[PDB]
Amino acid sequence: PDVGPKRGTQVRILRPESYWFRETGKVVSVDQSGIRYPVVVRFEKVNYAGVSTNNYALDEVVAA
Amino acid sequence: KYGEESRYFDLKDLENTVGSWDMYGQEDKSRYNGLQSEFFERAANGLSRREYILGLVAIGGAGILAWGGKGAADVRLPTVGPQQPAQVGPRGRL
Amino acid sequence: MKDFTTYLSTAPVLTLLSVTVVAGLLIEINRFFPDALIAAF
Amino acid sequence: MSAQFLPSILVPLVGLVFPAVAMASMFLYIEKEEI
Amino acid sequence: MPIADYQVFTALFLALATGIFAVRLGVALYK
Amino acid sequence: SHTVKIYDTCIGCTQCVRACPTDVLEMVPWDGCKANQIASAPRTEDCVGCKRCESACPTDFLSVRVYLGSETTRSMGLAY
Amino acid sequence: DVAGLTPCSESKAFAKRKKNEVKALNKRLKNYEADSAPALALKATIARTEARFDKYAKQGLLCGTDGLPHLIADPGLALRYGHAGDVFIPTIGFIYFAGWLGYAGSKYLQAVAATAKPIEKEIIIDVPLAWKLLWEGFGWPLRAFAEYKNGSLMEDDAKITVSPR
Amino acid sequence: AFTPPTLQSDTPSPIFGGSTGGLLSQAQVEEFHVITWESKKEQIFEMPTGGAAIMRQGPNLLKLARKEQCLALLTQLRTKFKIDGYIYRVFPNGEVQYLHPKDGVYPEKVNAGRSGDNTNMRRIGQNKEPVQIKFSGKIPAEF
Amino acid sequence: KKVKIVVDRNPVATNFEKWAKPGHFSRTLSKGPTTTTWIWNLHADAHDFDTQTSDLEEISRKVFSAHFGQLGIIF
Ligand code: CLA
Ligand code: CLA
Ligand code: CLA
Ligand SMILES: CCCCCCCCCCCCCCCC(=O)OC[C@H](CO[C@@H]1O[C@H](CS(=O)(=O)O)[C@@H](O)[C@H](O)[C@H]1O)OC(=O)CCCCCCCCCCCCCCC
Ligand SMILES: CC1=C(/C=C/C(C)=C/C=C/C(C)=C/C=C/C=C(C)/C=C/C=C(C)/C=C/C2=C(C)C(=O)CCC2(C)C)C(C)(C)CCC1
Ligand code: SF4
Ligand code: SF4
Repeated sequence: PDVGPKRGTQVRILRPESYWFRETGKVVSVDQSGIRYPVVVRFEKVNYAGVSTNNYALDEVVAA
Repeated sequence: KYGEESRYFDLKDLENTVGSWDMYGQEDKSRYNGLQSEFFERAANGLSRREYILGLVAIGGAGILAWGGKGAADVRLPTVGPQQPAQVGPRGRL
Repeated sequence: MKDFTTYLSTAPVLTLLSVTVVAGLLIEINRFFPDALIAAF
Repeated sequence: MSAQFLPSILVPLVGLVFPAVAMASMFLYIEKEEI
Repeated sequence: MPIADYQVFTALFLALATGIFAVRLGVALYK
Repeated sequence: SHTVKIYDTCIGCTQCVRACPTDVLEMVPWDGCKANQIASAPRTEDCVGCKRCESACPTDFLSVRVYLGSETTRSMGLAY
Repeated sequence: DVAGLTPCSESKAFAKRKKNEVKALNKRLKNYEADSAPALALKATIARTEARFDKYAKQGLLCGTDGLPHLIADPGLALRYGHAGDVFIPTIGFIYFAGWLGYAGSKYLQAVAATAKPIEKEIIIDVPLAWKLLWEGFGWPLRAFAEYKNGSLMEDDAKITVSPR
Repeated sequence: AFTPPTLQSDTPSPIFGGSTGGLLSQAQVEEFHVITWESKKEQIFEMPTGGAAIMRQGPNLLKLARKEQCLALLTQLRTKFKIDGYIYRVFPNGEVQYLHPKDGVYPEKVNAGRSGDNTNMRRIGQNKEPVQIKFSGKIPAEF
Repeated sequence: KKVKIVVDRNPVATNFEKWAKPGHFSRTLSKGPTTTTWIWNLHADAHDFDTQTSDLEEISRKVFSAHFGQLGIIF
């Protein structure tokens, strides 16, 4: 069916690179194609560049 | 450059399109008198080599040492002159 | 009236009013109880 | 001090001759194209 | 008994030899 | 001559290419992002190091990185 | 006497200092009338100076060789020699008021953090809520201890962002 | 089907009174750049070296020092007059090398047929540790 | 042509609606104070009328009123 968490699900970032490491965000959409980072996650905490959305892989996010 | 109009670029004359001009240079071999020119080129005969011209500069270095060991004393420099009395200091020192 | 009270609730207005109130209270404490070097109870 | 003439020769040598020689040599060496 | 002129000359010569050893070490370090 | 690198985190927004003042980056076909394009630095010899490309990258962390290295007459922006 | 200090009551330097200050004030007062404004102001200053010196000597403060009061900042040493009001009691008073303000701010921040638009609540403070939380902050020691023993006063280290080492 | 367009030396230059911010002695011993564009009308534009010039109606050629100056002028032409230009690099010996529109297509547009030079297939934090490449004239980004 | 007194009637309404909305003059200060930089930007561009609007008439009117306010402060 669909890979990754469903849209609107709280997830925790596992990428130490990310400004939101260990922080929770909302899954906006998940691409259903052979994409390296298909999980789109929106945050309420803007980063140093003023961005509040990012792309992560299926193994870089944890539900709840 | 072929600047006959508004063209300031020319691959066949790239030398003129980069501003490579003498501006003030002028070739002319008729000026210095032959008798005076010979005297100077003769005086500076072998002094045209790096080692030989540096030797002339080495003479200046010897003059510097000569001044310290003789020239400074002949001009009555204060450092090479004598000293008069002295002081004691703040407390009972010297 | 609501907008005026909202403006009075802004960070700069509230900061200046709070600092003024604290400074006034301290000034009056020192005016009535001056030279309080130690806590003599 | 013994040999009062020594400072009058060593001071200019270390402050005038040696620095000029060292600077000239360093300048000629740091721009050699092939050392 | 202040040091004589010959002592200063000997010290300067020994310093010259030491400087030669130092320049040799510097050349070896450059290589 | 600086070192410019592009990572798979790129989303092919082409902002870094438009922000380059010396034409060092370009977009080439790819298949790792929805845009189906990746950034590349074929002319790193003309890179000056302004890091304008990094200021335009929206990915976190940056998908394009510039490492300043040996300075040349072009990387130093010298006109004389 | 604690560390070679003499009580200000029996300190000769303390009395000399008071005498000199009053003398300077009277010297300045001599150049005015008896009921003029500057004369009244100088007399008030003289009275305040005398009251201050008398209070310092009566409060039991310790004076050094220079004749100025010295404070004892050490529990036990200040408690057994009657100097707890120098640093001990002021320490308790500060800690209490500082914790009150800090707890009120913490509660306000946590309460507005749950709102849909917290940044606006931070730049545009909610006066009624801030007033209520400021009043509630007076019981900050009890609340803080309860939250600590409850485990809700801390955030899990695994939930706080950290640098990539 | 694209080939680098040759540089025509018969292209007139824009009307300019001259300035002190032009080419220096570097262009005579190192290199310089040339930007050629086509304008539909004679209009005033700002030069990267200071001042204002007037581009003629037709082909225009301008020689500058650095490539950044040519690219800045091209950006001004594209965002102000909607004019496309070509940049070339000229050496003192007489060699002309095409530049910016390398494959006729602007770099911001994918052309499918370019070189994917300098494109790592890892993340920024997946590079080798600096201690693992010690005593090697390379940075962790080149592995 | 012909120097005369040309004026526009009631261009701006007098109320406190914008007083409760800091950063209303700037378009870039509309996303709210996400970071503390917004607070500094609010004061660094308060009098930069050239950025708040692209119309020279509004800028001139703002300058005139600011001059009147400055005169009142000096008084
Ligand atoms: C590092 C130690 C040291 C230092 C800081 C100095 C400093 C000084 N010396 Mg001296 N000297 C030294 C060692 C030192 N000396 C030793 C070991 C000897 C025994 C041979 C002497 C014998 C000596 C004499 C006879 C005289 C001085 C004099 C002087 C003064 C003028 C310098 C000069 O022109 O003389 C030249 C100094 C020399 C020819 C010998 C010094 C050689 C030293 C060891 C070189 C050390 C280099 C250092 C380790 C490397 C640093 C790198 C640097 C070169 C960039 C000056 C204050 C003159 C003076 O008294 O002034 C009034 C003087 O006439 N020195
Ligand atoms: C809710 C307010 C609040 C609280 C609870 C804390 C709590 C803390 N702060 Mg912090 N701080 C604050 C505000 C606050 N801060 C503000 C506004 C600033 C900007 C000036 C800072 C700047 C700051 C720095 C640089 C540091 C701390 C540090 C710390 C920690 C050690 C205690 C300390 O040193 O405090 C120090 C307090 C200050 C330096 C300034 C306090 C600012 C005011 C006085 C308090 C806030 C008033 C608040 C707005 C009242 C609102 C009332 C409400 C009803 C609306 C501690 C957990 C230190 C730390 O990390 O320790 C490990 C540290 O390095 N703080
Ligand atoms: C008639 C005089 C005048 C006027 C009308 C202006 C008007 C303007 N200036 Mg300008 N300027 C002036 C004089 C003037 N300036 C002078 C004399 C200088 C030399 C210092 C400058 C240097 C200057 C610079 C560098 C800049 C401007 C800018 C601007 C524009 C935005 C101003 C703004 O909103 O920033 C905000 C205003 C403030 C934040 C006010 C802060 C006041 C200062 C920082 C505090 C000083 C302390 C004060 C002396 C009291 C000390 C006590 C304290 C302890 C409480 C604006 C159109 C800016 C611009 O972008 O232009 C478009 C710009 O960057 N001005
Ligand atoms: C009022 C007037 C005052 C007058 C003062 C005196 C003026 C005299 C002027 C003379 C200028 C100096 C001589 C010429 C310069 C020269 O050849 O450069 C020398 C070479 C030139 O480079 C290059 O080095 C090359 C070697 S390679 O390329 O590295 O192989 C080689 O081709 C050649 O050496 C050279 O081209 O440069 C060097 O390598 C020198 C580097 C170090 C210089 C300081 C040495 C340390 C102090 C000296 C030792 C003290 C005593 C030790 C024992 C106690
Ligand atoms: C014979 C003799 C005479 C000549 C005397 C002469 C001519 C004397 C000259 C003495 C001198 C000139 C002594 C110089 C000594 C210099 C020394 C001791 C320098 C030591 C430097 C050291 C130890 C460190 C070097 C360093 C190292 C090693 C590095 O690797 C980096 C650089 C640096 C840090 C500097 C005359 C005719 C008068 C009379 C007749 C007899
Ligand atoms: S650092 Fe500057 S010149 Fe280099 S690639 Fe990035 S934007 Fe282009
Ligand atoms: S700016 Fe970043 S995301 Fe956009 S094309 Fe360049 S490298 Fe890719």
